[PDB]
Amino acid sequence: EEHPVGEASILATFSVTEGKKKVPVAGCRVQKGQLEKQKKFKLTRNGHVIWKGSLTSLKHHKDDISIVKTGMDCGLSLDEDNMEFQVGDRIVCYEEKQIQAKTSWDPGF
RNA sequence: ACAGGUUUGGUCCUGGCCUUUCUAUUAAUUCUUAAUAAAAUUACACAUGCAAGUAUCCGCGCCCCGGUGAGAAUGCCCU
RNA sequence: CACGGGAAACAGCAGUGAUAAAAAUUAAGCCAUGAACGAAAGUUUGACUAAGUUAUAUUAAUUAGAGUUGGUAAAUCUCG
RNA sequence: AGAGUUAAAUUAUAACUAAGCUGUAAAAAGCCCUAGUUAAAAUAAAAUAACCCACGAAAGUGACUCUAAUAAUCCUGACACACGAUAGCUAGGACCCAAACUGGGAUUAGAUACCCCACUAUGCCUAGCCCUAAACCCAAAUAGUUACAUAACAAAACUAUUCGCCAGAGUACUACUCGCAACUGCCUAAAACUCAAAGGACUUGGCGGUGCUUCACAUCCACCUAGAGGAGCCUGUUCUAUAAUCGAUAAACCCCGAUAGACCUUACCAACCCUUGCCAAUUCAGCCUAUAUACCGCCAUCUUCAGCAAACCCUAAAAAG
RNA sequence: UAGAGUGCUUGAUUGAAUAAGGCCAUGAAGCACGCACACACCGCCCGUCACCCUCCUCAAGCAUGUAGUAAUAAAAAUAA
RNA sequence: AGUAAGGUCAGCUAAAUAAGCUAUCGGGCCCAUACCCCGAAAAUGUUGGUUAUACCCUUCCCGUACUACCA
RNA sequence: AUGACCCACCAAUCACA
Ligand SMILES: *C(=O)[C@H](CCSC)NC=O
Ligand SMILES: [Mg+2]
Ligand SMILES: [Mg+2]
Ligand SMILES: [Mg+2]
Ligand SMILES: [Mg+2]
Ligand SMILES: [Mg+2]
Ligand SMILES: [Mg+2]
Ligand SMILES: [Mg+2]
Ligand SMILES: [Mg+2]
Ligand SMILES: [Mg+2]
Ligand SMILES: [Mg+2]
Ligand SMILES: [Mg+2]
Ligand SMILES: [Mg+2]
Ligand SMILES: [Mg+2]
Ligand SMILES: [Mg+2]
Ligand SMILES: [Mg+2]
Ligand SMILES: [Mg+2]
Ligand SMILES: [Mg+2]
Ligand SMILES: [Mg+2]
Ligand SMILES: [Mg+2]
Ligand SMILES: [Mg+2]
Ligand SMILES: [Mg+2]
Ligand SMILES: [Mg+2]
Ligand SMILES: [Mg+2]
Ligand SMILES: [Mg+2]
Ligand SMILES: [Mg+2]
Ligand SMILES: [Mg+2]
Ligand SMILES: [Mg+2]
Ligand SMILES: [Mg+2]
Ligand SMILES: [Mg+2]
Ligand SMILES: [Mg+2]
Ligand SMILES: [Mg+2]
Ligand SMILES: [Mg+2]
Ligand SMILES: [Mg+2]
Ligand SMILES: [Mg+2]
Ligand SMILES: [Mg+2]
Ligand SMILES: [Mg+2]
Ligand SMILES: [Mg+2]
Ligand SMILES: [Mg+2]
Ligand SMILES: [Mg+2]
Ligand SMILES: [Mg+2]
Ligand SMILES: [Mg+2]
Ligand SMILES: [Mg+2]
Ligand SMILES: [Mg+2]
Ligand SMILES: [Mg+2]
Ligand SMILES: [Mg+2]
Ligand SMILES: [Mg+2]
Ligand SMILES: [Mg+2]
Ligand SMILES: [Mg+2]
Ligand SMILES: [Mg+2]
Ligand SMILES: [Mg+2]
Ligand SMILES: [Mg+2]
Ligand SMILES: [Mg+2]
Ligand SMILES: [Mg+2]
Ligand SMILES: [Mg+2]
Ligand SMILES: [Mg+2]
Ligand SMILES: [Mg+2]
Repeated sequence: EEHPVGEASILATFSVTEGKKKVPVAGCRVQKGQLEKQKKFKLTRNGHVIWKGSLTSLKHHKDDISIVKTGMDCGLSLDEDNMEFQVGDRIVCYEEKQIQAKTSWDPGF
């Protein structure tokens, strides 16, 4: 079961040069909830879902921070280079909890 | 072995594999009756019954027969 | 090896679990041979004798089915 | 094995002279502190003789001189002993010239090659290792014979005494062991598994960017003439296109089946129609349906190529010639 | 062919140039030589890589099973 | 962000007749593919200005080596 | 420079009574 953790809207897109590699950076503002580094993420464009996966780098003001709270600005670089970050995109951080099912079989007796 | 098939476009040589014979176990398919012979997966575990007594007391018999091939290169033959 | 120790013994005849491709009777007699004991008549003996079971093999007849038919290697026709 | 020596080259290095020298099928790069001549140590390597066939156990040894020297009254014999080409390793010395590597230059689709230039390890000396070669004259040592006698090819066939080896092919000069100055090593040397062959020699073809001869007569080069390939048309292919045939489709198709399509032709497409439906008869006519890889008929092609083939005969065996 | 070609098949007219060489590249013949080819060079064939599968080996380690020698004492006696 | 060279065709390059090598398509060669040999199309980045010329200067884009700095 | 795989020789007549 996928239950939601946090949601953040992108604002500005940056190109940062580290180790001779241009890294697209999504500047984000966390609206409702929080974002955590280990959780799974999905990107949302005007109601569509563009991407599924985990960040490469979540970095906030020259510090790498595992958990950004609400109202916190956070830089986000994905591992997927094919992903395009626009000015108005939405981002949903979700966590997966495990539901343990019992037998669908009930013996008559 | 009285031999035969098979290397190659072909021939010779060399060289393996296989066929043909005979027996035993198992299996498949078939199966009428006798006789004789033989009876065999297992040194894994065993319900029950029987397998050692005789005899005027002592005594004498009681893995001898029977079982098995576990172990051991054990050993054969011979002093 | 067997003082000891694991532990509670069919590798006697039958049987039975397990196991394996592997499947004989939980049978009758001491009448004959052998063995034990007895001075002896005799008793005992799943040794054994006579039977039961089984195409495992031979033989005898009452029994016909299996395999094979391109070559080696006996033997074929029409369909699919 | 020692010690000593050096003729021909080559080079450091000067002296003149010249602007180039080097280098290839052809260039480039390199060098001009280069080249030619005249002078020259060291180092390394040993024309001719050798058309000889000697020495050594083998590996090996062919400039000159001297010293020392080539086991056994001579059968075979190891895993024991002592040696063992090149490469390679360690340490010290040498360095003319050659040269793995590497760097440049060409070449090429690429070229981590062949070709060009530079230069190194290394080739040399001393000392120690290493122990391998197509270490193959693929033919064991020692005595013999030339009798019997052809698988093939090759270097003719064999006896006796020995020793060493070999039991399909791969897997495999591999994996594991033991030993070894070897540590990417040598030696010794399996099995699972896979296959139904793997090998040896020959035969006739075909082929060969193999060599030597001889040619080409519209024929390859050399050469002559007129054209094609560019334009417009004509006509055929291929595609694409259509509801809308088929066949040819390297040489050996492409104004080809057609010396011939407006209807017909005609096989195609679309609508419609007809079911003993060309004929003397026939549970029969009819089919331009499939197969040209079942065929006959006609041909193309090698080809203006010279061979094919029956019947025989010959060959210490014959596939064939 | 009724008609349909710049096509085809035939007849005729005017009417040249060059070749007297070459074996280096192409091709042909003969002879040598080679062949791992024989569907016969449009032949055959080698290794990586890629896709699966089989089997051996080597593995830090882990399970289960597996046992030794050393000197002794023991031949001495009591009571009847 | 600054700096310096720069921008000629899809890629690199020459010059000022707008061209040559690869890429691309199309022909040819070959029994056939590939190499190879030809042919075609392919533009001086958009703004502005001139002149006997644009390879002069500017605007707005651009990129690149170099520095700084970027979540 | 290159050019899937696969291709081949293992059966006997006619005629007469
Ligand atoms: C990064 O540092 C962040 C910038 C994103 S806002 C566009 N601000 C704070 O963490
Ligand atoms: Mg063979
Ligand atoms: Mg054959
Ligand atoms: Mg044989
Ligand atoms: Mg049975
Ligand atoms: Mg016994
Ligand atoms: Mg033993
Ligand atoms: Mg015991
Ligand atoms: Mg029993
Ligand atoms: Mg007992
Ligand atoms: Mg049972
Ligand atoms: Mg049985
Ligand atoms: Mg039964
Ligand atoms: Mg009795
Ligand atoms: Mg009695
Ligand atoms: Mg009884
Ligand atoms: Mg010197
Ligand atoms: Mg030069
Ligand atoms: Mg000399
Ligand atoms: Mg001597
Ligand atoms: Mg000797
Ligand atoms: Mg040596
Ligand atoms: Mg050396
Ligand atoms: Mg040295
Ligand atoms: Mg040197
Ligand atoms: Mg040199
Ligand atoms: Mg080079
Ligand atoms: Mg010396
Ligand atoms: Mg030699
Ligand atoms: Mg040898
Ligand atoms: Mg010898
Ligand atoms: Mg043999
Ligand atoms: Mg083997
Ligand atoms: Mg070797
Ligand atoms: Mg080895
Ligand atoms: Mg071993
Ligand atoms: Mg001509
Ligand atoms: Mg004309
Ligand atoms: Mg023309
Ligand atoms: Mg034309
Ligand atoms: Mg057509
Ligand atoms: Mg047809
Ligand atoms: Mg056709
Ligand atoms: Mg043809
Ligand atoms: Mg018509
Ligand atoms: Mg009509
Ligand atoms: Mg029809
Ligand atoms: Mg034909
Ligand atoms: Mg003739
Ligand atoms: Mg002959
Ligand atoms: Mg003949
Ligand atoms: Mg006409
Ligand atoms: Mg040869
Ligand atoms: Mg052959
Ligand atoms: Mg070839
Ligand atoms: Mg290829
Ligand atoms: Mg082929």
